[PDB]
Amino acid sequence: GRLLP
Amino acid sequence: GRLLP
Amino acid sequence: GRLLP
Amino acid sequence: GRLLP
Amino acid sequence: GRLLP
Amino acid sequence: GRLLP
Amino acid sequence: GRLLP
Amino acid sequence: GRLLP
Amino acid sequence: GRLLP
Amino acid sequence: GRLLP
Amino acid sequence: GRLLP
Amino acid sequence: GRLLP
Amino acid sequence: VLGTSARPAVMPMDAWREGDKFVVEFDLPGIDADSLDIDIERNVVTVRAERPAVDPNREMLASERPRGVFSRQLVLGENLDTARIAASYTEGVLKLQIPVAEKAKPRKISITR
Amino acid sequence: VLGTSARPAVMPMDAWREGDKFVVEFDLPGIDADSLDIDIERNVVTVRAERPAVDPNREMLASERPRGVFSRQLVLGENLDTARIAASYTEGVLKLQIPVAEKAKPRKISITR
Amino acid sequence: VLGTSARPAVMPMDAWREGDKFVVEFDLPGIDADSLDIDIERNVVTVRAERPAVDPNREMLASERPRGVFSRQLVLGENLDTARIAASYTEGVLKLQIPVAEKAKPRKISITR
Amino acid sequence: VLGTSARPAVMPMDAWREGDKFVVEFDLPGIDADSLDIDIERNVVTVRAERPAVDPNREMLASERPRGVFSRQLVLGENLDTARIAASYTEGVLKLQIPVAEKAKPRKISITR
Amino acid sequence: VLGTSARPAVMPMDAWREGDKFVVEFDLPGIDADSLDIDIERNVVTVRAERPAVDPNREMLASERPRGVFSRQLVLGENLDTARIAASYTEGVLKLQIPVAEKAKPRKISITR
Amino acid sequence: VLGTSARPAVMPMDAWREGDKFVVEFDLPGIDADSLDIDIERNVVTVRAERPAVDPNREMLASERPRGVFSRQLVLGENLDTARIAASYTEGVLKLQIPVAEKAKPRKISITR
Amino acid sequence: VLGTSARPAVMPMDAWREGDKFVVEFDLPGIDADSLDIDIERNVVTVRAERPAVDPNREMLASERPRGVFSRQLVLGENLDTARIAASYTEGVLKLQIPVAEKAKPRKISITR
Amino acid sequence: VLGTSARPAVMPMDAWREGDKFVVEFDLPGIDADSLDIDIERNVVTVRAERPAVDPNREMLASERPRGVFSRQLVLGENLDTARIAASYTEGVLKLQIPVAEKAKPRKISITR
Amino acid sequence: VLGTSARPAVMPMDAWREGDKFVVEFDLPGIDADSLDIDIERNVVTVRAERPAVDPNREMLASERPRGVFSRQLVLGENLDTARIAASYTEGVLKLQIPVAEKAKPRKISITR
Amino acid sequence: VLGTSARPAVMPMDAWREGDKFVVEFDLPGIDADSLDIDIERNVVTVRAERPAVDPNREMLASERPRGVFSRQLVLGENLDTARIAASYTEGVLKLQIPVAEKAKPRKISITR
Amino acid sequence: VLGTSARPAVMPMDAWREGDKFVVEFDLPGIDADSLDIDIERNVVTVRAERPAVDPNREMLASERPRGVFSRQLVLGENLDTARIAASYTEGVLKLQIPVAEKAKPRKISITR
Amino acid sequence: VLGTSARPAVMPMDAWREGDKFVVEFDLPGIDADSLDIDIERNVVTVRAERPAVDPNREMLASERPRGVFSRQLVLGENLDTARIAASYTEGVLKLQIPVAEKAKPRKISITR
Ligand SMILES: [Cl-]
Ligand SMILES: [Cl-]
Ligand SMILES: [Cl-]
Ligand SMILES: [Cl-]
Ligand SMILES: [Cl-]
Ligand SMILES: [Cl-]
Ligand SMILES: [Cl-]
Ligand SMILES: [Cl-]
Ligand SMILES: [Cl-]
Ligand SMILES: [Cl-]
Ligand SMILES: [Cl-]
Ligand SMILES: [Cl-]
Ligand SMILES: [Cl-]
Ligand SMILES: [Cl-]
Ligand SMILES: [Cl-]
Ligand SMILES: [Cl-]
Ligand SMILES: [Cl-]
Ligand SMILES: [Cl-]
Ligand SMILES: [Cl-]
Ligand SMILES: [Cl-]
Ligand SMILES: [Cl-]
Ligand SMILES: [Cl-]
Ligand SMILES: [Cl-]
Ligand SMILES: [Cl-]
Ligand SMILES: [Cl-]
Ligand SMILES: [Cl-]
Ligand SMILES: [Cl-]
Ligand SMILES: [Cl-]
Ligand SMILES: [Cl-]
Ligand SMILES: [Cl-]
Ligand SMILES: [Cl-]
Ligand SMILES: [Cl-]
Ligand SMILES: [Cl-]
Ligand SMILES: [Cl-]
Ligand SMILES: [Cl-]
Ligand SMILES: [Cl-]
Ligand SMILES: [Cl-]
Ligand SMILES: [Cl-]
Ligand SMILES: [Cl-]
Ligand SMILES: [Cl-]
Ligand SMILES: [Cl-]
Ligand SMILES: [Cl-]
Ligand code: NA
Ligand code: NA
Ligand code: NA
Ligand code: NA
Ligand code: NA
Ligand code: NA
Ligand code: NA
Ligand code: NA
Ligand code: NA
Ligand code: NA
Ligand code: NA
Ligand code: NA
Ligand code: NA
Ligand code: NA
Ligand code: NA
Ligand code: NA
Ligand code: NA
Ligand code: NA
Ligand code: NA
Ligand code: NA
Ligand code: NA
Ligand code: NA
Ligand code: NA
Ligand code: NA
Repeated sequence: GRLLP
Repeated sequence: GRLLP
Repeated sequence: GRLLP
Repeated sequence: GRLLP
Repeated sequence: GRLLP
Repeated sequence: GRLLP
Repeated sequence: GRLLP
Repeated sequence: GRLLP
Repeated sequence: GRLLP
Repeated sequence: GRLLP
Repeated sequence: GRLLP
Repeated sequence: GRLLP
Repeated sequence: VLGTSARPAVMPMDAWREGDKFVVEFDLPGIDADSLDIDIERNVVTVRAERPAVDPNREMLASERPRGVFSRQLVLGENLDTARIAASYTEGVLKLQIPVAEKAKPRKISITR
Repeated sequence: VLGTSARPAVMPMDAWREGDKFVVEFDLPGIDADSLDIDIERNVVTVRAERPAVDPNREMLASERPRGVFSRQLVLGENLDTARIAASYTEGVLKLQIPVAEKAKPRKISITR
Repeated sequence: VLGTSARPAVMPMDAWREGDKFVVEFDLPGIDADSLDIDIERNVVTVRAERPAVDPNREMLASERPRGVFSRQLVLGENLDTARIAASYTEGVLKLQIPVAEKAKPRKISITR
Repeated sequence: VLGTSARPAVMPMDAWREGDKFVVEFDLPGIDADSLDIDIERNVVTVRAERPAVDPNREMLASERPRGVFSRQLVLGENLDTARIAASYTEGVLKLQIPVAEKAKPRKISITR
Repeated sequence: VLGTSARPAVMPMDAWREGDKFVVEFDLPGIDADSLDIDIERNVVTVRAERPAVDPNREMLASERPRGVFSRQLVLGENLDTARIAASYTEGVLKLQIPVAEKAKPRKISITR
Repeated sequence: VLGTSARPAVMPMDAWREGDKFVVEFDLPGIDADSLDIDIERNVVTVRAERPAVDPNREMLASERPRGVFSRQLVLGENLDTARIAASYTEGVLKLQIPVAEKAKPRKISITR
Repeated sequence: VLGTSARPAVMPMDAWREGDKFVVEFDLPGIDADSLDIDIERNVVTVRAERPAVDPNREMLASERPRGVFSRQLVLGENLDTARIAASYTEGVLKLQIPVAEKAKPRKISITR
Repeated sequence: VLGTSARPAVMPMDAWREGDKFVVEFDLPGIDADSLDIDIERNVVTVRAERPAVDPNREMLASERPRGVFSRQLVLGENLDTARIAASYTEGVLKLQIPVAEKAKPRKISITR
Repeated sequence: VLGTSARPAVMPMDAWREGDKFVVEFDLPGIDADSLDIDIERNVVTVRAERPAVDPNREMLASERPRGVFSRQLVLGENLDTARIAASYTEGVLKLQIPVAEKAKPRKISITR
Repeated sequence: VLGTSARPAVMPMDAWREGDKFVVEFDLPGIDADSLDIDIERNVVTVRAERPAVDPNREMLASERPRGVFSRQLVLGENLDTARIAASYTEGVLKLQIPVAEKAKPRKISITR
Repeated sequence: VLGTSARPAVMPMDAWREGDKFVVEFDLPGIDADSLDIDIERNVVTVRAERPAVDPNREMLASERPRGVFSRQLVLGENLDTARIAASYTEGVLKLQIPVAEKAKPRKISITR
Repeated sequence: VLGTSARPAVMPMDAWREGDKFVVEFDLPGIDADSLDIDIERNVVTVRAERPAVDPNREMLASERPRGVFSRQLVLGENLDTARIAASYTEGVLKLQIPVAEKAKPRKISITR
């Protein structure tokens, strides 16, 4: 579940 | 329709 | 016990 | 002469 | 015309 | 009507 | 004695 | 050596 | 070369 | 009566 | 163990 | 020449 | 942002007069109806809601949405029939509708110049 | 600064008790009397004024003076005979004079030590 | 910090409901009882205290403690029997105790979904 | 607050991994479904919503709720099967569910000491 | 706010050209005409006003209105016939009217590209 | 303001879609073309410019204009044919034109209510 | 505000010389004497107090009063007979009285011009 | 940022003396020459430019560049031959060149110690 | 400062190109190697570390050092051979070394004037 | 703080009229007289001083005192006989004395009400 | 951030008492031991470190890590056996251990109520 | 700015070691020597100066220079022979010179790695 801040 | 801020 | 902030 | 701030 | 803010 | 800011 | 602030 | 700020 | 800041 | 601020 | 802040 | 900041 | 009873989270409000009704709308997304409470006491309407805190055992990657206790108090004028308040909650908006009940022969203050 | 009904411009106020009268003065320069409205509703006095926006076709070289809707609400104590309010507007100052009508046998709270 | 009537110094407050009583406590250290005044007017309690300014002829090496006029006004709900307020001052804390007098058959607002 | 395409209003977000799904929730109260648009382009999800401005002829007494264009872009990692995104809107919350599709034999970087 | 000669209070200004006149208006409510002074010295107009401080023995409940010395200096262009300034004070607004006296055959600077 | 590689000065940007082209314009006044560099790498366009520092032996009376390294990176969407970027510099404005190359049968995400 | 050992809450202080005594007073309302600790170590006086946190199960409507650990350290000059410190706590004020013990034949530094 | 006549946008300036000339340069990118106006009036140079607002019907994705009215006034010393000003606009930089015309036998103030 | 997954503490970074390698160094003092994790996913490197919170039963006299979750994500360009990343941790510095693998015949954008 | 020609350090000023003289005093401690320069040009007095930077090879333990170029310009009114300025420097104070030379039959502007 | 002797960079500190020892830890990553200096002088411990500035000829893409002179001074109480300080540097953490040597028959100040 | 004993005005300081002397310089312009007082007490030097307030009957046009009580305390290390302090006041700078008297066989703390 990767997401870029 | 009166309201106090 | 009501109070206005 | 009361007033609410 | 997509651009990343 | 000239004025200096 | 005038001066401009 | 590219990097995104 | 005078100028007023 | 000396004290350090 | 005393220390001055 | 020591001094405390 | 975690609101408490002593430092409630605040929710934004639109308020306007629509003829014979005064309408107030609050953005209160994601509230379970069991939480919403509207207390009326004379001229004052108090809106209280709660959004539960996230399970401490849950690792959030983002957790920006405000949680905890929300509360706002409205001091209404005397012409508002607070007893006849109507409240609805839809699309995450809490809407209050209060009938306006004008008194007879209202005072009109003239100003001397 | 352009005040609206929902975000009114505020005007500064002095208020003081002068014996049997409570006096409030507002700096409200350059208001046309057609604009000034003073609404009284139970204990609350609301002052509303408008200063028109500048003609959009007028090129101002300076336009610092606040314009639009001004509004301020005063919550007065029970001893103020709001029904007998007197209002005057001169030299750009809106002055309100409310008689003070003390109740009989007022409560005096004693503090235990 | 020097509080005046027109810009009073404020004192911090805890307030909570304890069953049938509403309690408010103020941190008001170092006040002479001659100064403390509690005025009740309908639903509004006003607390006023004064701490004298330091003798101008006294050279203080530190003078951080707030002085002058302290004032805070509480707007209480209708269920508070303000007439039966009890006030005490000890250890620099002003404590107010107001009995809660619930009205019969209170309104419970239901929300439509 | 009036959001535009060039300066969108932002909406708060919670995001978390729930086993084999990545979930994102947005507080987007009071949006008509005709407005909501979710664009996916490779790994990037863009959420766009609009809340219409208030009728200029309507005098609001309070107008705190944010209006205009809302937009937020999420850059998702490669393991997110963006093509299989599921989106729902209820109670003013926009919820996105993206399946997580882990690659085989993932790299594990060891650190030398 | 208490303005002094060395740190004057400032008053807001609108200024605009009206054909052959340059007009400046100041919000200066509640000034006694004995206070107002307008000094002209070559191209510079200086406006000075005073609003007396409140009687120290008067307990104000609100005292927000600015008091003391107000001052603002305007540096006018050469085409302004400062000698023919006209000044009026009404409704708390100080209005200055200066005729514009354009020189003959004015320079028009061309820019090379 | 002196921009470096590690803390570049930033330049303001307008960006918009013009039918089948995406256009970006930068205010970059007073740059020698020898300085301007535009690097494209997959979907990312990086703009780099330099304005030399003033001769340390030159006494400036005002030196407000930003100098040193300017840099800004744009992350473009997949539909932008970055390979066919066109760049021009005139009147101190760096203009980029990128053709938009929409993919066939684009995804349209539907939202459940 | 919740003070800890590592980030103590601070309490305001007045300090002054009264002839042969140096006096320090702290506003420390609502402290139980079991909490107050005064540590002296050579020339340094450290004042430590604690006000317990509110019962987590108690719903406060206001909780502004500072709680937790209070601490302040005073570095006193050599002429202060710290060994003979006297401390009292009344009306929420902690008062310290330290005798001043001037050394014989004190240095008087002259300044050359 | 949208500059108006009453609140102009400002543009950064470098100014320096180059032997017998005083030079001023302004960053004014993307200005149409029809807009640029340089007014000289005795010792004062006023620079005025306009950059048109974006078509309201155009959806910008970024619109950071300042638009509207730009203006800056320079008060030059008496030795500047303002009548012989030379102005050029290239690469988005407005450059002014004013010859320096020193008076004969200039005053040199000596300081007493 | 206590970093969480949803609001990580940030650690300062130096990054530079050293010929055929890109190097990044992080100040990450006092981390146990069991905590450090470096995740690579296409072009993005994510660094994650944890420093445990202090034992709640330990009274700290100073506790300024940041604790909890540290995280930073780097978006690397296409020429970085992320698969061949080398990582080392010494003297409290996490150092990453990524080989630079330039593509053949790179684009060089020319700018029209 | 290091003042330059383009961003001079400023020095505080007292200015007052003493009968027939206008006096200005500047705090300019630690200036060598070789540095001080006072330029008069029509009505404008410019004060320029320099305090040399500390030897870069000297390790300072504190270096709070402002260094480099100090400059301030005073625009004086027409009645000031700038040609007869007297300047003195003592005890780190630069004092300027300008005779006041009132014009005959000065204008007195009357205000209409 | 570049620390100098006169404005040192500061490093964060944890400090705590561990039975008979007082422990202080500093985050000081990436320091060469040749730089670290610990000076003890009576009760005061001074920690000084240096991290060299980056080679001016090196183009950094990010350079966030603090460089130059770091310094912090600790004023320790009389019971700390500073002469027996033990210092270690590992994992970028400088750890100081000072034995606590309590004096016999310590003063315990009682407070009068 | 008006400094008092309890809130002194501060004066900037340079301090440095010059071989066998420690030197401190203060900017203290315009002080009458009758005001300057330097108190030494063990290792602590206290500098106190006063600049009188302006005559209340004097109308200042500018009054920026700080007035009232100035005070700063220096805590010197044990190697400073405070008893042999030399003080001079010239050009508005108060200069202190303290001989450095190193103890024999000073401790050199070694750090374990
Ligand atoms: Cl909130
Ligand atoms: Cl309607
Ligand atoms: Cl939820
Ligand atoms: Cl819904
Ligand atoms: Cl306003
Ligand atoms: Cl009276
Ligand atoms: Cl008008
Ligand atoms: Cl206060
Ligand atoms: Cl209870
Ligand atoms: Cl007292
Ligand atoms: Cl008590
Ligand atoms: Cl927003
Ligand atoms: Cl789960
Ligand atoms: Cl709506
Ligand atoms: Cl003002
Ligand atoms: Cl007109
Ligand atoms: Cl008045
Ligand atoms: Cl009038
Ligand atoms: Cl910048
Ligand atoms: Cl178009
Ligand atoms: Cl240039
Ligand atoms: Cl605190
Ligand atoms: Cl006394
Ligand atoms: Cl308590
Ligand atoms: Cl601007
Ligand atoms: Cl030259
Ligand atoms: Cl354009
Ligand atoms: Cl060009
Ligand atoms: Cl952080
Ligand atoms: Cl290299
Ligand atoms: Cl640890
Ligand atoms: Cl300065
Ligand atoms: Cl006089
Ligand atoms: Cl010097
Ligand atoms: Cl001297
Ligand atoms: Cl630092
Ligand atoms: Cl332990
Ligand atoms: Cl390094
Ligand atoms: Cl190590
Ligand atoms: Cl100061
Ligand atoms: Cl030397
Ligand atoms: Cl003086
Ligand atoms: Na309305
Ligand atoms: Na209200
Ligand atoms: Na009063
Ligand atoms: Na009120
Ligand atoms: Na409660
Ligand atoms: Na209240
Ligand atoms: Na998660
Ligand atoms: Na993202
Ligand atoms: Na105009
Ligand atoms: Na002007
Ligand atoms: Na667009
Ligand atoms: Na971008
Ligand atoms: Na004293
Ligand atoms: Na102290
Ligand atoms: Na120059
Ligand atoms: Na100028
Ligand atoms: Na590099
Ligand atoms: Na990055
Ligand atoms: Na004067
Ligand atoms: Na001036
Ligand atoms: Na401890
Ligand atoms: Na310390
Ligand atoms: Na030194
Ligand atoms: Na010191």
